Amino acid sequence: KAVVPFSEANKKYVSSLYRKSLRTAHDWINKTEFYRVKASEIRSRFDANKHINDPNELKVIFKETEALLEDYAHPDPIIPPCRPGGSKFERNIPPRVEARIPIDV
Amino acid sequence: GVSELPELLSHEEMKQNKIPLAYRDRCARLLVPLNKCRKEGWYMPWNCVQERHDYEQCQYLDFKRRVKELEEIKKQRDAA
Amino acid sequence: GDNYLILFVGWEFIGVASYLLISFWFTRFNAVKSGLSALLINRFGDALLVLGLSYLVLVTGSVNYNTVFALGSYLDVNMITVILICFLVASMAKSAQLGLHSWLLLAMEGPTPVSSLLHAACLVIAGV
Amino acid sequence: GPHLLREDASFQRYGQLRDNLATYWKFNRKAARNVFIFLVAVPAGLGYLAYNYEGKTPFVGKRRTEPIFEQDYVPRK
Amino acid sequence: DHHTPLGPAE
Amino acid sequence: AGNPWKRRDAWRSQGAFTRANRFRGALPGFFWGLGAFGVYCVYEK
Amino acid sequence: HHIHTPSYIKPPTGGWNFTPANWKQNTVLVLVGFTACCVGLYKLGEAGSYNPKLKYKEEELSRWNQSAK
Amino acid sequence: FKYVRGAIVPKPKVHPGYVITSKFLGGLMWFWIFYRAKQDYPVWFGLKHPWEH
Amino acid sequence: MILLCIFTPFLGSLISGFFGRYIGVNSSKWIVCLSIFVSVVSTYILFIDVIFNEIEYTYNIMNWL
Amino acid sequence: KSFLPHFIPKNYSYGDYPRLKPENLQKRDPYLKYDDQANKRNFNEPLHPQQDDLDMWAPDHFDFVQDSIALKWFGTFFGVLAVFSSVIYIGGLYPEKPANPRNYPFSGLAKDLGASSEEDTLLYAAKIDKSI
Amino acid sequence: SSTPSLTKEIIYDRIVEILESYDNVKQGSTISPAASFSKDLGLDSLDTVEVLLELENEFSILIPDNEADEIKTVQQAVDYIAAQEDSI
Amino acid sequence: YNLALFHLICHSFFKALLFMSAGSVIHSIISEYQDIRMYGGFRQFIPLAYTCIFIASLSLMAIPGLTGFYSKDIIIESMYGEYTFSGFIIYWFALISATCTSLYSIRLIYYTFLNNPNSPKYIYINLKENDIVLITPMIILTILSIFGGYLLRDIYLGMGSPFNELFIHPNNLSLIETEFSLPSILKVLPLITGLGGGLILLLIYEFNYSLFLVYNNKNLSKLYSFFNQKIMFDQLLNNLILRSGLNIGWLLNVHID
Ligand SMILES: CCCCCCCCCCCC(=O)OC[C@H](COP(=O)(O)OCC[N+](C)(C)C)OC(=O)CCCCCCCCCCC
Repeated sequence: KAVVPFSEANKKYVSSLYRKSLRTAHDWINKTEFYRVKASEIRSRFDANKHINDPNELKVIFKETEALLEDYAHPDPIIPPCRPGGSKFERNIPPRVEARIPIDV
Repeated sequence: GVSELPELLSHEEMKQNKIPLAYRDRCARLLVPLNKCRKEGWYMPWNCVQERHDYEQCQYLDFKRRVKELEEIKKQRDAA
Repeated sequence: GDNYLILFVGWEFIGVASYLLISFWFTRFNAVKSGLSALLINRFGDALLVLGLSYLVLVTGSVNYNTVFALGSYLDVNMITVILICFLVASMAKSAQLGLHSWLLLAMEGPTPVSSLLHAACLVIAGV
Repeated sequence: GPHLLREDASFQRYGQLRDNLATYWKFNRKAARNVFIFLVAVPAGLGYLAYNYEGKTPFVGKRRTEPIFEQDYVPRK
Repeated sequence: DHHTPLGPAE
Repeated sequence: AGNPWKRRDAWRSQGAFTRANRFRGALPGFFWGLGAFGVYCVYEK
Repeated sequence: HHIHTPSYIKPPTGGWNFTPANWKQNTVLVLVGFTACCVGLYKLGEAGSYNPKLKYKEEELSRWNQSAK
Repeated sequence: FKYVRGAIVPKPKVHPGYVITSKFLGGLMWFWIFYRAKQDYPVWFGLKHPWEH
Repeated sequence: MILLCIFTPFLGSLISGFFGRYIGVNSSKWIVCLSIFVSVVSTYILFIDVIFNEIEYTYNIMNWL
Repeated sequence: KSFLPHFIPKNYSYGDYPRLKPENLQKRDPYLKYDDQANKRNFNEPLHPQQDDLDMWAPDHFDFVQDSIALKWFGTFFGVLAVFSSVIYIGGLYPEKPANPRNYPFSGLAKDLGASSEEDTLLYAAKIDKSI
Repeated sequence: SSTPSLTKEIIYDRIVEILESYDNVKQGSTISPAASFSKDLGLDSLDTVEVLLELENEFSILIPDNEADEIKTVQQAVDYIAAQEDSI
Repeated sequence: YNLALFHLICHSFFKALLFMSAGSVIHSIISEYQDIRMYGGFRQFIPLAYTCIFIASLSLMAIPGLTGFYSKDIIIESMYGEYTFSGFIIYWFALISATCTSLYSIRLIYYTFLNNPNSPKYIYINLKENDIVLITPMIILTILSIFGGYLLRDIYLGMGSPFNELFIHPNNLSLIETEFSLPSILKVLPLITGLGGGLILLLIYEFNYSLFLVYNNKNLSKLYSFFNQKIMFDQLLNNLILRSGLNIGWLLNVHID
C-alpha cells in the first residue's frame, strides 16, 4: 500500500521501525554508556527525515531502512526468558482448566 | 644416586614382577622397588619420593642413550 | 559390564534417560524437539556400535572382554579397523565430537542439574 | 459417543488428500525418474555388491600375517 | 509462604 | 538534547559499580593466600 | 496457587506438587523397605562375587598351554 | 517494602558467612598455588629435573 | 559390595518413580539421594580394594545369550 | 530475508484441493493470538499438501543466511585448516625426533608379544635394541 | 526469599523514575497516573517509543507493536505491566 | 590412554562445578536471564558464586598447581612429544584451544561479574545468594578442583604405574620423550598465551570496548556471525541433511507407494 505521511498508519510503521533499530543496537552493544551514543545517532537520523511530504521519497527511504536493519541484525538477539523465544518460554505451562467428560470404554 | 643404567632384569623376573610390557626395558630393575613402594604407600605423592626419583633418572639415561644412537645413525646415513 | 553387550545396554539406556531429561519440560516446544535430537543422533551412533559388535562376533565369536582382548595381536588389521571405525562413529555421537555434536548445545534445554551431570561425568564421556 | 474431538474441516480435507495421493499421480518424466532410481538403479547397485562379494570374505577368525610397526627409523634431514 | 496443602491420604 | 537518559544511567557507574569497586576483590582471598603462605615460610624457618 | 486438576490425574509420580496427608507414615515404610533389601543386595553380593584373578593357579595355566599346544 | 526513586546502589550488605566462606576457598586456592609453585617452579618450567635436588 | 555399587541407584529410581505419589515430594528427593550415596560409599570401598590392593570383583547373575 | 525450505513445490495439482502459497508456520509472529497458540494456527486454516514440512514439528529452518553462503563459509573455514596442514607437510616444518625411538631387549620383547618361534620374530617384535 | 511480589505501588514507582529521569519531558508536567504522554508530558511519537523501550527493559519484557501503540497514558502502562505474567 | 583417563576424572570435577555455579547465578537473578549481555556487576552481590566460578575457571585454564594443570598441560605437550606430522599440527590446535579456553573464561567472568550493570536497578537490590543445600556440593567440588589432581596424579600418570586395563604397546610409549625432550619455552607457552592473552582481552572490555562494536565492520560482522552460528553446522544439518532425508521418504511415498 502507498505511504501517506503524518497518517496514523505512518506513525505506527515508523515507531515499529525505530523499535527494531534500537533493539538491534542493544543486541550488538552490550555496554549502557556505548549504547546511548548509538541510540542517539539512530534517533537523529530519524529526525532528519521526519518532515518529508513526498511519498515517493518516503518509500525510497523505507525500503532502504529495512536493508540496513536486515543487514545489521544480530544473529543472537536478546530475548526475555518467558517471552516467545526465551529460555523459559512455555516452561511449566499450567494445565487447561476443564471438567473431564466421562466415557464408557 | 643413579649414575648409569642398572643390570638388565631376566625374562623370568619380569614375568614374576608382572612388569608392564612397555616398561620392560633397561630400567625395569629400578621399576620393581618403585611399584612395590607405590602400592604400599597408596601412590601418594609424598611417600616413595626417593625410589621414584631414581627410576625417573634411569629413564633419563636411557633417553640420552637413544639421543646418542640417533646421532650415530645419522653419521652413518650422512656418510653413506 | 563384563562384555560389550552389557556395555551396550547401559549405552542405550543412557540415551533413553538423556531423552527424558532434556525433554523434561515437555510443554516447551524447544525442549521436546531437543530431546528427540539428542536421541536420534545417539541412535545413529548405536546403529554403528551394533555393527561393530556384530563384526566382533563374526571375527572372534565372542563379545567378552577376556576373550576379545586376548586375541588383539593375532587378528587381521582390516578386521580390527572395521570394528573400531564402528566404535569411533558411536564414540563421536555420545562425546559430541565434530560431525555428531549438534545435539550437545540443544541439550541445554533441560534443567541445569541435567547439564551438570550429562556433561561432566556422564554421557559426553561415554564415547571416551 | 459425545464427540470428544473437535473435528477440523481443513484437517479432514488435508488428511483425506494424503490418503488419496494415488488418484492424482501421473507417470510423467518426473515420476519416471524417481521410479528408475528407487526400483532399478539402487537395487542394481546393491545387486552388484551382493554377488561381487558372495563367498569372497572369509572373516571368521581371520589372522594377521604381516607386521604393523616399523623396525627402523629414517630421519627426514 | 508457599504453604502447599497436603493431598488426601494415599 | 544530549543523552536524555543521562540521569537514569548515572547509577550504573556510581556506588557499588564504580571502576574501583567492581574490580576490588576480583581475586578472592589473594592476600590471605600470601599471608598464610608467608606464615608457612616463616614458620618453616 | 494454580489449578493442578488433581481430581482425576493421579500418576505414579504425583502430579503437580502432591504430598499425601499420611506421608510420614508411608516414608518410614519405604525407608524400611529400602533398607531391608539393600542389605539383601549386600548379602547376595558377598556370596556371589569372586576374584577372577585367583580362581586358577599359575601352575595350572602352564599345563593348559602345553596340553593345548 | 517500598521503592526509592533515584537512589543509587551502594556496596551490598552480603552476609558475613557468604563473604568469609568465599575468601576461605579463594585463599585456600592461592595458598596451594604458591605452596606448589615454591617447590615445583624449577620442575614445572623445565629449568631443573625432579631428581636434581 | 559389588551388587550394592551397581543396583542401589536403580532402587532409588523405582521408589521415586512408582512410590513418589505415596511418600510426597520432600521424602522422594532425599531417599533417591540416599540410594546414590550408598553407591558412593560402596564405590570408595571398592576403589581401595581394586586400585591399591589389586583385587577384582565379578558377579555373574545368569546367562543372557 | 526469509526463504522457504528446500523441496517445497512452487505449484501442485491435486484435483479440487485448494491451492495456496506454502507458508512455513515456524516463522509466524508469536505475539499474536491463535486458536492453537503452540502451533501458531487458527481453526480451519487450510493446510498445504506438505504442511508437515512447514510447521512446528518439522525440523527447524535456519535462515540467517542462504545455504550457499553458509556452505561457502563452511568450506572456507576447513579449507584454511587444510592449507595450514599442507604448507607444513610439503615444506616439512615439523621437528625431527630428538632421540632414536624406544627399543627393547629380548629381540624387542618378541616372546612377550605373542611370538612363537624365530620365524615370527619381526611379526610381533617391537623395535629391537641392537645394543644388547 | 525472592523479590516480595510486584504490586501496582512498585510498578508505578518504577515508572515515575523513568519519566522523572527522561529530560525530554516538557518543563512543568506534573507526573500523575492519569497523565498522558503527548499532552501532559509533551512527548512526541519517537520519544514515546524511547519511554516504552525503557519500560520493557525496566520490567524485563518485550512489548509487541500491536500493544505498544495502545499504551498512551501512565495508568494504561501501569495496568499493562500488571497484566503480564513475567514482569519483574 | 592413561592421560586421557586422568583428564577424564579431573574434568568431571571442575566442569560439574562450573555448571552448578552457573545455575546458582541464574537462580539468584530474579529475572532468571541466561544471557551474559544482561548481566554485569555481580561480583559483590554474590561473592560465593564468583569464587566457585573463579576457581573452577582457573582449574579449567590449567593454572599451575591446580587439578586441571596436572591433567591438561601434559596432554597438550604430548602432541609435540609425538614428533610426527599429525602430532605437530594438533599441538597448535590444542595450544589455540588452550589459549581460547582462557579467553572465553575471562569473557564469561567479565560480562557476568566485572562489567557495568546491564540489568535493571531492581535486580541488584534483590540479588542474593541461594540456600546452603545448593552451596554445599559446590564447596565439595571446589576443593576437588584445587587438590584432587595432585593427589591422584601418580596413580594414572606415574611412569611404570601398572594399569594393564589400559594397554599401551611398547612401540607407542612417548611419556618419556614428552617429559625430557621438550624445550622449556613450550613448557610455559600455553601458560603465557592464556595469561597474557587473557589480560589483554580484559583491558579491552574495561578501557577500549569500542573495538568490540563489531557491527561496524562488515567483515568482522560476518566473521562474528559465522562462529556465533557455530560454523553454520546446525543450519547445514537441518536445511540439507534432514530436509533431504525427509524428502526421500516423501518421494518414495509419492512415486512408489
Ligand atoms: C530402566 C527402567 C526404569 C523403570 C523405572 C523408571 C521410573 C518409572 C517412572 C514411572 C512414572 C512416570 O514417570 O510416569 C508418570 C509421569 C507423570 O508426570 P508427573 O511427573 O507425575 O507429572 C504429572 C503432570 N503431567 C500429567 C502433566 C505429566 O510421567 C508421564 O506420564 C510423562 C510422560 C512420559 C512418560 C514417561 C515414562 C517413562 C518410562 C521409562 C521407559 C524406559
